[PDB]
Amino acid sequence: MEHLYIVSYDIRNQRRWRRLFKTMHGFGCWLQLSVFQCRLDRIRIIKMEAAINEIVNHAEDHVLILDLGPAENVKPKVSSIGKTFDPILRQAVIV
Amino acid sequence: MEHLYIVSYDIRNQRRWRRLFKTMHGFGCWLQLSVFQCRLDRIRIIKMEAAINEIVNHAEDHVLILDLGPAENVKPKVSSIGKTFDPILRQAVIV
Amino acid sequence: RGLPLYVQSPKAYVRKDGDCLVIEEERVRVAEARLGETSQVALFGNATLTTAALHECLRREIPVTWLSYGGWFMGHTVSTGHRNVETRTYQYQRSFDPETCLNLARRWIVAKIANCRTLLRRNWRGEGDEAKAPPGLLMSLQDDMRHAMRAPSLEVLLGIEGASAGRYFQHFSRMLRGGDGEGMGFDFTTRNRRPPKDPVNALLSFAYAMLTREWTVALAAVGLDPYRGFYHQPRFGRPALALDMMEPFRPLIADSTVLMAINNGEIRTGDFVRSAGGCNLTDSARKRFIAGFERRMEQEVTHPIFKYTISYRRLLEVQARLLTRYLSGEIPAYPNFVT
Amino acid sequence: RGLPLYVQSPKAYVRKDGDCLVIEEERVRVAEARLGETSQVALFGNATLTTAALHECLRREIPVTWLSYGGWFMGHTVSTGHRNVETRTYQYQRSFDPETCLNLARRWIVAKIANCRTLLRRNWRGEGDEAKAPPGLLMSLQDDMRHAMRAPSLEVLLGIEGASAGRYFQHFSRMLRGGDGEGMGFDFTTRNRRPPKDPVNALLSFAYAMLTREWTVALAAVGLDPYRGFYHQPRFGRPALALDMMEPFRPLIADSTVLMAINNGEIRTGDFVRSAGGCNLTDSARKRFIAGFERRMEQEVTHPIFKYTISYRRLLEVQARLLTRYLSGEIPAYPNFVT
Amino acid sequence: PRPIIPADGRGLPLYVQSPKAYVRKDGDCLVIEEERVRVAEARLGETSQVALFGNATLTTAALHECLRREIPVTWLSYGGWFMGHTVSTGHRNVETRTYQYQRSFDPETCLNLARRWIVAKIANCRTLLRRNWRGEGDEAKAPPGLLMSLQDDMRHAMRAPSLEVLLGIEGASAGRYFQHFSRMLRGGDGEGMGFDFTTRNRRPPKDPVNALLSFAYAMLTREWTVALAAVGLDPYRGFYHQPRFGRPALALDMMEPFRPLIADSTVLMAINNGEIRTGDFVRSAGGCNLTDSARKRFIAGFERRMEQEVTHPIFKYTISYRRLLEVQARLLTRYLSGEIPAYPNFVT
Amino acid sequence: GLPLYVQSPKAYVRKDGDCLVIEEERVRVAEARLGETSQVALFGNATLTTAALHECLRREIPVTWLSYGGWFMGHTVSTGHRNVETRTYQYQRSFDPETCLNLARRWIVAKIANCRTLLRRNWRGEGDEAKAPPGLLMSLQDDMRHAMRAPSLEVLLGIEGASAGRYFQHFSRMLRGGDGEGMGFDFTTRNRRPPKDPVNALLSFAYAMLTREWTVALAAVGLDPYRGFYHQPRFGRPALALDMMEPFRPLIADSTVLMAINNGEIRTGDFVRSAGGCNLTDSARKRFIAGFERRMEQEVTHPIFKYTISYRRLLEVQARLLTRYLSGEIPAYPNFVT
DNA sequence: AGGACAACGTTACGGACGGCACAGCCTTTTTGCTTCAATGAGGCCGGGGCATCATGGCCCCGGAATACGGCTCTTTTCCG
DNA sequence: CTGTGCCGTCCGTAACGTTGTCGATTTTTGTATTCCGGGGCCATGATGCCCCGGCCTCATTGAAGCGGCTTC
DNA sequence: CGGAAAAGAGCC
DNA sequence: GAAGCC
Repeated sequence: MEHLYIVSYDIRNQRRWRRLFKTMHGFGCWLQLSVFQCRLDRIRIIKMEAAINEIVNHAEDHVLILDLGPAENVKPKVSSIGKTFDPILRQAVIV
Repeated sequence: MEHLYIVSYDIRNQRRWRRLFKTMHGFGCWLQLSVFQCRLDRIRIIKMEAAINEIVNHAEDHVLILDLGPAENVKPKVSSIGKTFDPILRQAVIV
Repeated sequence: RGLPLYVQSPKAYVRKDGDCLVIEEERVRVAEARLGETSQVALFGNATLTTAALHECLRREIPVTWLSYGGWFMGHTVSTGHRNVETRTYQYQRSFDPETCLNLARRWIVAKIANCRTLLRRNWRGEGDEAKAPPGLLMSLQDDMRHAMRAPSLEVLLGIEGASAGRYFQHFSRMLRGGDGEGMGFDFTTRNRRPPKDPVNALLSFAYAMLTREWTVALAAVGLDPYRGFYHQPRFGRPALALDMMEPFRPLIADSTVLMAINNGEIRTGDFVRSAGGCNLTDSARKRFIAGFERRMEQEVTHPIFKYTISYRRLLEVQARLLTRYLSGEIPAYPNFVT
Repeated sequence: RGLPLYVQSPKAYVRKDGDCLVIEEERVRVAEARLGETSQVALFGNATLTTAALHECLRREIPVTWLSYGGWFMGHTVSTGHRNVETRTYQYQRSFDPETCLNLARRWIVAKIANCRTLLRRNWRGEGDEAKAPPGLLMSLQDDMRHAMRAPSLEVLLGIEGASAGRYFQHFSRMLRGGDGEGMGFDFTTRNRRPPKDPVNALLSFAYAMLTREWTVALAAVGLDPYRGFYHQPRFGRPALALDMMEPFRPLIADSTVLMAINNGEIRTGDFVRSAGGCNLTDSARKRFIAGFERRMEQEVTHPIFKYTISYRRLLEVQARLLTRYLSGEIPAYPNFVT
Repeated sequence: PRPIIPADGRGLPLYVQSPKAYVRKDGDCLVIEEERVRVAEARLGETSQVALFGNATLTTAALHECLRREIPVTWLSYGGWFMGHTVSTGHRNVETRTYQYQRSFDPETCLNLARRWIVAKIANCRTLLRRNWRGEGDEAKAPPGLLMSLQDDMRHAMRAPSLEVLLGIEGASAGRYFQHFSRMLRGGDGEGMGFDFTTRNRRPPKDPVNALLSFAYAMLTREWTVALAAVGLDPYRGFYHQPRFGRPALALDMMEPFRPLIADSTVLMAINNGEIRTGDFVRSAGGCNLTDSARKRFIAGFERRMEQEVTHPIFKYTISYRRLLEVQARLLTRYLSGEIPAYPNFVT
Repeated sequence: GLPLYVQSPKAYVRKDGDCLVIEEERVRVAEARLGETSQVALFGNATLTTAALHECLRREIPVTWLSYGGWFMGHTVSTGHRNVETRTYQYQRSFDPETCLNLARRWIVAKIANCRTLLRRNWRGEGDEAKAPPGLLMSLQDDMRHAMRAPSLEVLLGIEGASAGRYFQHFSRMLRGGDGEGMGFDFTTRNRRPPKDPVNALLSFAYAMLTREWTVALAAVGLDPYRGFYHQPRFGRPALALDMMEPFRPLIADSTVLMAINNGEIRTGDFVRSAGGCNLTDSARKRFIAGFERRMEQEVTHPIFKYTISYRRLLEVQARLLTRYLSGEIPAYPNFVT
């Protein structure tokens, strides 16, 4: 039980930005100039909107999660006119 | 047969920006500081990536479509930590 | 497909913004419709519109019409060709034979007098000995149903249907808001009067005219014209054939909007300025009313013969398609859609 | 009422005062067109014509149309009424009684041949050896005329006009700049093919195609259906009324436009790049051909019944009015305009 | 009896084979930095273990965050010779490892497990034969005169008089089997794939595949040790494998059954997939060694073997080898409590 | 050997030669002398090169990881065959009831002697003499006379219960020499589950800290702190802290809740009776933990031999001596009554 | 990385607005009448899945709820 | 009076060069024992609504067939 | 009323 | 009368 969730955030204050950047980067990889992506299950998405949803103000900050498919059929339901679209791979980081 | 497709574009040049802005705004409504949304069927999404996919360079410009559900169950699979999320309504514009 | 564009504020300034139409009300925009998602365009008389947006709208061939202040509909564009002169010739030559005209009329009466009393008895609000269909009014209105079989000729048709609708007319203010509302009364003698006399005949007049346009657009879509009327002889005030094929849908939709307008309480008497036409509707209810008409025409009901479920606007388009098929002749009888 | 008028200015203003219309231009007053002697009006570019003005105009059913920044006709808006439906039903009933159709068709081919050898006489550019057309040439064309006037049926007019056109095209290479110019070739049989072959063929075909548009707009401004006429019988979306109303004005305008385009020695075949079939006019060549078409309009030729020595669109809607009145009004018949 | 809970597992291990790495905590990711130039980063939700394959520096901020998440760092010498391991004051249960220590001191338990502990390795060595025996002509199947003698060794082991005779039998069927091992790879050893099985058990490997064996074994060891500190057992009290430095005396005893399923079934894809060409090697300096060109490939092969979904015989339900290691540890615990009399063994 | 402590969370440990020389900024600051050493206590963010560590792991020298203050993070166990000998012996003598009871008796006699060690001093409630009633003193001596022969781990429990109630009903007699306003111990609970009193907000906090170092200086050697001889574990009971902390249960977490009010630092104006006994001010907590470190670094001597050290080095060499007693060199467990 | 991180400190890039300020434009040649090719256009359903939605019967953790055994010192009706 | 064309001219996007440096949890724990309770999950119908497709209607252009008279 | 256990304290 | 034109 795991999907791919794209976070489309647009805040307003660097004192909240830097924190949101680093935090939600801790969840998934950089995708687009304001939007990241993650591959998560129920518990970790819950802990996402736990770690997120207080780093930001709820008036001057807009963030938006996007629950896509189960992250293995994500390729059909998204296309990238510019560079490629690459779901993050659950792979042992052998580096 | 209609889904809600969110366009997450972030391109580089205003001479291409203004055109992309106005064009893909002609498809759907402003959503976030760089991302719009639309509610489209097969033919009109085809004409989207027809009208888009040449307004932009394919090296220095990144754009990304997002094929969500059929736009009536879009509410479950997206949440907005800031303002609300509102799928565009197919309604007679009686104004 | 697209969605309707109704322009009712008297001081609207519609100006093109690419494929988004951004209207203006004294230097401020009010709303925007995606031009692809624009189905048709209706303007109330005073609200203006820049010519660039207009002759781009016909460049996108989205039909245009103008209501009057209250919707007289002297303004309606012609797209300079439907490219089906065969259907044009069909319907002209068939109107030039009065047999078809009169028989189509009589099936319109049966279409509005063979299931109309059943649509008012399924939602009647009484207080005593009136809850269900009146026993003395069921057989009384049944006499016209049996007299609507063999229609003699134009002259008598024009009378009884109205007078029989008069029997409906009297009974209009007997379900709405459980008797007459807080200043609402349908004087059944005030129907079909150029000045809107009752506060409700204003609403019914606006509904009838804008549904008249809603039928004209279907006529245009299949190349029919509202110009040549069977028993609605062409009158400068109203589109003739539009009336000729909206008359059965006057109760089911045009009367339905006013019925649901009064009963659901969104119609309040404190919304008028009067003594001009006898009564006149202001904002905050007309904006509510016409959109009220809008919700009814978008929900979906099965076709009795084609057995598939279709939207009322699409239903009207299919009714015109069925007229064309009748011009072909596979259907001796017009499908009149009795509920 | 009177002969129509048209407006151009890209940021002008059309407004109504009491009983007249003034076409203001950025708050600049112009002559007050009296509504008692005016007719349909065109709008070029992003003009400004108020909605109330057209409500008041359509009260009397005076038409209006929408053009490009220049004069590329696209759109129209029309009101309902009784005159409009009368014109449509009169056209379609005259689309059923054939004796009037032949009364117009005989004279139509006859006037085509008459204007054809009139054009031969006028545009004879065989200087040096024959300052005149051969008397046998005009004699045989008048023989074609007397052949075409023999039409008590819906028939041979076709073939006799074909023979007349064939002979005229045989001499229409003589209508060139002085002789059988190489690269200016002309083949009598192969005219009007689905692709063009000669630049001359392309100009003739394009001239007829463009003239048909002014014919159909003249039809559309009045309440006559442009889609119904029998010189090219109505079948699958023809400008059939226009197709039945185009032949004698081929020599008047279209052939004349080709003649003044090719004789005047401005456009060069450098613009006539070789296509697969025929030398189609390039952007500059097409634009100059359009300019020649326009210059074919403004020069003043009147008819004796209506002394309007003004232009040819004042002569291009006069025959539309003549046809409408022959259907309905008091004009005894439809004249030929044989110059 | 009948374990119902396996562990789903959020992350998957991070390995660091580069001996010039450097690992910094950055926010929540775990960036590794190389000569001031980054290479990779692990989302600490996605990290399930950490292994440092050699002298790859670490920064104590990472240890504090990792133990603050309790993800077992496992220091490892170059050849994956399991050397270090981090533990946070014992697993917070006592009943499990007291069962372990208690039964260990019972000598009978050790034998009962050493038998099913050694019979479960032979009875999948031979099926690996009858699965990876690369015959070409008159060889398409392994000789039944051998596939009997391995079975003949199985009946020698299910009747072990002691716990040194049983080790002798293990060694006896680790010489015959490896004599016949060279048949498994590339239809016979190709370009210097010399399985000099005499050099088996030699500390620094003398030969290419032995330098790949003594690595796949020596990292399966770590994998079992991590999976044997999840159920809370103590992977150092060995029933018959006495504690040897670098050898978790019981992780060498619950791997013996998975020595052929997981190690000699990754060597026999690394070699049978062109991941070991004898020029891929540090040809000397350890007898022989391996080059990081193929090291980051072999670790990937081993891990993807560890993420293979197979059925477990008791319930037929399919699970990755990792989760299967932990299910089998669970069975070890709930037999240690005497709950389940025998020990379901996962032979194949 | 002596357990090195990487003290400043700024240092840099390294292996040059056979000594784990530590470094401040590019400066040698201490020589470890690997021949005689033990755990290196790693504090907040003081780092060690991954070459010394791959030596410590080789020689079975556990490497600890404490936060900046001293808060414990997990260990670094070397996978050798020296530590698990110790765990083997601990879980082997664990279920041997004879030596189990023997350890239990030594522990309880140590605790009783240590608690009765609050005579003349601490208890200053003099009036006529702080010198404890010779009835009480001799009753404790008789209690030890009992405890040096108690033939069960349930006779010992009753003995300890009696001889803890008696002297938890004498506390205030050694609090301020009387009642400091607010600091008078209601002769009641030692605050087991919730706090019920000020001192019952200090004599379960201080004990809660004593549990920490007796868990960590036990996992500082190959001793499973969760298998205890005295207290039968119940799935989360550091039963070898509790079998072990007894002679220091009075010695440390009592002489630190005392001097935190004997010297009068802690007053009822530093805690709040919030849904329980009390809950200190964070500043009160900080100064209390301070005094705790005062005691923890308060000096002592002679673990088994004349050797004067802080309470942590003794608090670990005690575990070492325990292991040595477990089938090792020492044949009888030294017990350390001061 | 000698605390190796986190917070902060100012200036690459974008994104949208809005501020003014110019222009200011656009459209193939086919007409002699059937029948259809037939490829585009949806519209009812056959049963081809299927992501959670209930168990749900377990696995247990992991505290808590009593529920007593124990030792000495004191403390309500009662036996002798 | 609607692009549209740069001229601006702010935000709020991320990179990187600076000194912070911070922070540690929490106040028992005496034997046992049977609930109390939700963490939680393979397992199992169950129903959903994602389309698999596919023969039902429309249509719109020219393959395709062909009006009559003069001349070769 | 001097005993004396039984209760309940304390604490384990 | 025959076939191209139209």
